[PDB]
Amino acid sequence: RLTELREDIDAILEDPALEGAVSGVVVVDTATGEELYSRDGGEQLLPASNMKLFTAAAALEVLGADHSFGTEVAAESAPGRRGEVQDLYLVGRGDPTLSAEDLDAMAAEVAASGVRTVRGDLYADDTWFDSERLVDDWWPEDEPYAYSAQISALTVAHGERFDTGVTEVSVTPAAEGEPADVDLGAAEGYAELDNRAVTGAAGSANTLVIDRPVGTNTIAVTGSLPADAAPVTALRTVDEPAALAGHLFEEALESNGVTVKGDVGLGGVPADWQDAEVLADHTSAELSEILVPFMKFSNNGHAEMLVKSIGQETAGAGTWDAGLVGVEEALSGLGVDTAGLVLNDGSGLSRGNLVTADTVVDLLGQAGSAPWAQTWSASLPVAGESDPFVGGTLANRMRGTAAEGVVEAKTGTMSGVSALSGYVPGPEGELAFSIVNNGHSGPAPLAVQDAIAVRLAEYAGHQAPE
Ligand SMILES: [Co+2]
Ligand SMILES: [Co+2]
Repeated sequence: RLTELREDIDAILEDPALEGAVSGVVVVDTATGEELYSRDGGEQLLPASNMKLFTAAAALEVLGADHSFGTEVAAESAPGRRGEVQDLYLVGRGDPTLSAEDLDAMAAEVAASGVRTVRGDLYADDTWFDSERLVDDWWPEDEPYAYSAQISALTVAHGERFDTGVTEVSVTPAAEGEPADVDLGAAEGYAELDNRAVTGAAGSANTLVIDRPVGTNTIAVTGSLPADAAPVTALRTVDEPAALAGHLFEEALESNGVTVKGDVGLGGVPADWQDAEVLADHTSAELSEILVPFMKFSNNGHAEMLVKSIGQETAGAGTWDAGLVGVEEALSGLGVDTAGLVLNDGSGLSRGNLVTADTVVDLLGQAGSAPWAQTWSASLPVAGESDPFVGGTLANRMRGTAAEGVVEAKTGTMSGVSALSGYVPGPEGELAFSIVNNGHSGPAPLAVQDAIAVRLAEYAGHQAPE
């Protein structure tokens, strides 16, 4: 059976879509340790979001599956009989899932604790991590997009996917000839609007563009939206996620009948403060639960927040330098051979990252007998599953194949880089595989990857659901 599986993967990898590409492909029976297939297994390749595999494992080792994150509100002393504080501080400690509703509930606590007036200023404190918002070699042109959100200790997560540091922009058509209506979402009165967008004739071509030009906090909307068109909604990032958090907290406070009389900006708790009075707090869910939106949808911001959180835990330093070493050391402590690894970030956005397919599989084996193996496993996309929180980035891949419902695997695509790595359980042993593609010249070789995963599922003794 093994001899023929090698022939089959050989033929699959002979696909025209892999022209000029290097492909690291490694397959291991995780019970025996038997290497079933290996090709360029020790070759160093960009992993794209397969890099999140290393990050997730290290966060579970360093922080633990029980770990949660806090946000709190702090005045120098409690409110008076008059119900007055001076300056107020919103303080974030790396919560990657902090919502607008979470800010409202803390605003309700500030009120219920007897504040009616903030006489001084409101500060957003994100000093728990450094203020290095983006990695060195990330591309400025990617910066308006949610996957390239700025990294902060204090960031507002949008929606049930928990997309951090962004706002939802909605563009609605009006009468033909009238400007389109732009709704900045949460960033209303925070980000600036530059609306050059017109409403086009009914049935005209849609040419609408929503940008944030580099080094500005301005949403620039150009082009035409047809009068008959459906509204356009787009997640766009903001400059200084903490400042937007501070902004939304200001409104949250005011909405809960707390008057803020001064300004909103960045600032850390003075330390001059003998014993700061905590007027509100919030605790995230635990890391094991947070791992699901993180890994299923491949959240870049979560990953980089987890790295800085690892840096804080191992070193007291919310820093890429500190957190990345912490990743490496945790993986080493896990029994992983990190020789072939180059860690430049936690998400895999960086083109400075290198893995090898042998390293990936090594980790997949080591993660399988870790105490946290089940929380880790549950976080991965499941091939062909309809439910977005189950199937994730694999929800519309491998449906009606032997892989559907069985293959748990992490994805990762950029220009010239694609990857699929994970597990294949079955009647004939549980397998770990890594498929890493670099240097191909068109569309990501996703069908080739599906083909391999599918064959392995068949080999593991599975059949397509009908
Ligand atoms: Co506003
Ligand atoms: Co099956």
